[PDB]
Amino acid sequence: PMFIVNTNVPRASVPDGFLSELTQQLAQATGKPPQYIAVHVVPDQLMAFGGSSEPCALCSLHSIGKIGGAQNRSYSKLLCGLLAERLRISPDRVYINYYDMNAANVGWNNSTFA
Amino acid sequence: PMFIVNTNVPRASVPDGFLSELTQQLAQATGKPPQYIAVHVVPDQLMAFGGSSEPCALCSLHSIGKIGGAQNRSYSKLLCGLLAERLRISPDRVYINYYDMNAANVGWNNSTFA
Amino acid sequence: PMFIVNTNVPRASVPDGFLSELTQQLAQATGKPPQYIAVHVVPDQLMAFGGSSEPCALCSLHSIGKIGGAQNRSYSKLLCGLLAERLRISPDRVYINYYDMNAANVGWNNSTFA
Repeated sequence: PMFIVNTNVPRASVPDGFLSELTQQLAQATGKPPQYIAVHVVPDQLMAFGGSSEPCALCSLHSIGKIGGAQNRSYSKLLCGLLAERLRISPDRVYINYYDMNAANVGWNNSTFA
Repeated sequence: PMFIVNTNVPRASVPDGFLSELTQQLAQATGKPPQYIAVHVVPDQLMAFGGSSEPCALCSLHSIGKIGGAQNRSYSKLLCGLLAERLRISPDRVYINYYDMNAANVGWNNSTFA
Repeated sequence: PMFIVNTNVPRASVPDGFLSELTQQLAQATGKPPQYIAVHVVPDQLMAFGGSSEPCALCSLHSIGKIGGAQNRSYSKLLCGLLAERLRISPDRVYINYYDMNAANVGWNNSTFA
């Protein structure tokens, strides 16, 4: 699975080890080995939520399987909690797009996961 | 709805109030409450369109519904117009990917829209 | 077709002519004219793959058609080949999400490709 976070929160406001924490937390949440987890944090972004420039975040979680109604509700609770605690972003100013990818549409190591 | 614009146009060329204008126009165009509109602009990017480094833009518009043949054409007319007028980018050097998201695949406020 | 690569490799490590090479190779690979190919490279990113901060890349290839099991495997060999040779990124530290887009869902030149 791969998780990306785009936020207007300053770089200096991103705690050391945040990437490591995301990796471990996602490994547990998805049940996938951490070796397969990819995390990407993009701070200092020019963005707005509801017209406001208050702290916010636009995220995405791509996974081959492990995506569904209940699971996504669970991932959101987890991720919003992490963003609220580590970056001080209000959960109601966070959007997380979930993508259930087909193995044939994910390239890796010169081939695909098909 | 969430709109993202990646462009090689410099930061200084993005006019004040641009994010604000995008939010309103999208609110109007989508028929969605302004408070739920998210906008993200990423200037100074290393990109090419048709092999050329002249001003260009790669964008995305995600929305739960309100995505379709006629609606997308209307959004494109609107958004290319804004990019041409505000960022001086030719409409024929702009790509906009539209995504009709399922409510269950959009996280927000510790849960999802399902 | 549009290709985006996000990587923690530094900007100085991206060789001159990289965007042009991607443009040409993707035109050759997809069979589409180079005039339609868009490429975007984002270096110096804050990311981890498998819990490690060694060179890695998170990419996406969007295309109207020309996406499939065998074609995607071919694109992955080509793109990982380029990332390894030009950016010194190990193929097993690269993810490429492939998206087969409907023409009606791709905006360009004030309208869509429908």
